[PDB]
Amino acid sequence: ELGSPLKK
Amino acid sequence: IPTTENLRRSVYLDNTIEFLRGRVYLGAYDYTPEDTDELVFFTVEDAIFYNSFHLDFGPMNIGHLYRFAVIFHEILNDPENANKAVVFYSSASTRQRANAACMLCCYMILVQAWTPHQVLQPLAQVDPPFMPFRDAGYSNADFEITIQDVVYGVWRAKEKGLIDLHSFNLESYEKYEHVEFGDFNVLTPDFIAFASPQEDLNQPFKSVLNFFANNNVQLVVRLNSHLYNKKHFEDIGIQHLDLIFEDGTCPDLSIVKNFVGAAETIIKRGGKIAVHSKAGLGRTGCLIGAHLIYTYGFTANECIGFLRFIRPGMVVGPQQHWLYLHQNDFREWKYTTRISLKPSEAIGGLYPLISLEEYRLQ
Repeated sequence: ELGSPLKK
Repeated sequence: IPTTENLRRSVYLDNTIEFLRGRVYLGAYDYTPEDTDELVFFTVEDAIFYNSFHLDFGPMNIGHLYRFAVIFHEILNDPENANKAVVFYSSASTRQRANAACMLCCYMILVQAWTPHQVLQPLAQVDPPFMPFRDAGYSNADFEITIQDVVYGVWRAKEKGLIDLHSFNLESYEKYEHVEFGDFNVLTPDFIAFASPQEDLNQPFKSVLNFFANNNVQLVVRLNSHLYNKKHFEDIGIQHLDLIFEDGTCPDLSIVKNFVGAAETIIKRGGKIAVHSKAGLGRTGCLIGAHLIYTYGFTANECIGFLRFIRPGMVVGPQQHWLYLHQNDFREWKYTTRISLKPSEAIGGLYPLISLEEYRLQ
């Protein structure tokens, strides 16, 4: 969960 | 944005802050206040929506602000409201109050030429305080930026010619931030930040390719693993460069220095750099943020605030503290490095940053 967040 | 009066005795309301005596106020109410013969109230919370990634809630972005300005000027220009004080309001949560306050401040900076200390004085020491802005990542928050940070960053960006609402194209801004049209934003006259295209071309990929071809993108920098074939950018004459590093990490300074050298080469030739990671937010924010600090002297907090004002969610988790702790390094490079005159294979034949020593040898 450390990565870039997802646009949605 | 229509023209309006270029910004009377005071009125006194509870839970209201005075921005311009007798004319512009900032309220917070959990009900709908009724207009009087002396007061007209309006909120945009029913129409202008921040789209959160996780627990981020703001600040509102430049498209939100532009739409707020149109709505505000329509109220200011109504002859019905000629002798009324205008009260812009939000609901009473500390997050929605922060968004409304910061957006009114950004309005005064960008549309009415106010200075940071002018827009910040009304908000200082308000009780309860505004909720500080957090990042968009999935970890527990550990770094905050304030309205003061955002206001100073937006003001500095305007002073450096990076924001211009007179030329701002709301319809283009809103279209291309959509996932189906490529999820990108033009951040400055020099930089685009975008999510990685994906290829098993689909509609978002063709949108990016056509926009990039028509808007002088001359370098695409890829920061994440390969999800598409770079040949499609080369097909339209755009150089493609990998500077890949792991999702959720901060780049080694050698990567940043190569990026800044690559970007400087492209800018001096008169082109734009489009940078993507997987989301176009975190790794992309590290590198573009470093270049903005190097070029224009933003503080790290201002840089994060300005970036998120154009593209919400940029600079994720520990990358915030990383940018904060290295901002002096990026600024210092203006005096300790030069653009080399030998091309470098590491950045596809562009010119990297080299110390003053190796520059004298050349």
